[PDB]
Amino acid sequence: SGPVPSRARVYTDVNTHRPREYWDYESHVVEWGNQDDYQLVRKLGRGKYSEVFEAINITNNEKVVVKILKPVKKKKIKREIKILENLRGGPNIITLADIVKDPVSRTPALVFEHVNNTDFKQLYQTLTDYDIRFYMYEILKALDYCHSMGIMHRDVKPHNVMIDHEHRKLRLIDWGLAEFYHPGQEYNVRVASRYFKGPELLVDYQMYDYSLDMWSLGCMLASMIFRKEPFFHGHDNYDQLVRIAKVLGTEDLYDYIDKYNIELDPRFNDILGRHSRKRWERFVHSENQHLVSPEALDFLDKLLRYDHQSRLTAREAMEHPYFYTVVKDQ
Ligand SMILES: Cc1cnc(Cl)c2c1[nH]c1c3ccc(O)cc3ccc12
Repeated sequence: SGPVPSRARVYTDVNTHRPREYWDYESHVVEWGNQDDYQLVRKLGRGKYSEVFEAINITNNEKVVVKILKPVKKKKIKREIKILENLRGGPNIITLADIVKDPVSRTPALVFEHVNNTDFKQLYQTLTDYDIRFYMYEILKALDYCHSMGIMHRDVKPHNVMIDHEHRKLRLIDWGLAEFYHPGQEYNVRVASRYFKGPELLVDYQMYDYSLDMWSLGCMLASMIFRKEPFFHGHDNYDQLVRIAKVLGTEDLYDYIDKYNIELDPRFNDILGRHSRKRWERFVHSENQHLVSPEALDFLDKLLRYDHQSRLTAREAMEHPYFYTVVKDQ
């Protein structure tokens, strides 16, 4: 008598038709390379799950990136590895170049191709209207590819899109939260970063799919065209849904949760309020108007839907008039 089930409207059964080995990552046997090939140069960052270093492959003198892991849910290791191997060579997907055992941590270190990135806080202040469209199309190539392979990223955000602006090149990175989509499976709602979490996550609906990534992409688009970082600025996961409802309105939120027979956390009773849907022109002003067009707003509107089933798919998104002005290569 609980929630109504949901299925992806595209690529629904891709994994069910595959051999066990494609998606059964627990059974994957890791192929190890030689750690002596790599010399660490510069620490680039630390997450809760890993440390990331710039390095050099001493054999070819080529720059490289080393991610040294250590989870508590150790099955994440084989999941990330199998996903990266499955997706290797896809459009705009970061390439896993090697897997080595780190002598100090005694855990797997993932070795990736290098990308000469510019800081998004810096880059998202320079992007022209043309450049926003161009780079959005490139991200879509990556998302359609992984969705078609039966994989959802689940952590789409500006930090995970590495851009070499000089060569106009883009890579979707950090597949540590990525998962195989199986119809009917319930998933953990504690994925994605706060500002990019889809309404399905925020209302604790577990039977979600590829469409989660399209919400996240919509948040990125809104932040770029409106020059507002982040677009939905929640203090916590609960306030995050309130911020969304202040733009999309509460009546469509209740319509969404009623469709799937979901009950909001009663915590919302005294914080959600009653809000109308805003027209997107509300967010336009003299400083962002050169980035806004009727095409931009229409495309945005079709990504940022409460109902995960109603959002544009990656392939449909690439069909949108927003991308008509973009020169396609080649
Ligand atoms: C924080 C973090 C987590 N996971 C990955 Cl795969 C990466 C990451 N930073 C990077 C990178 C940073 C710079 C780069 O040129 C390439 C990268 C390639 C992959 C990852």
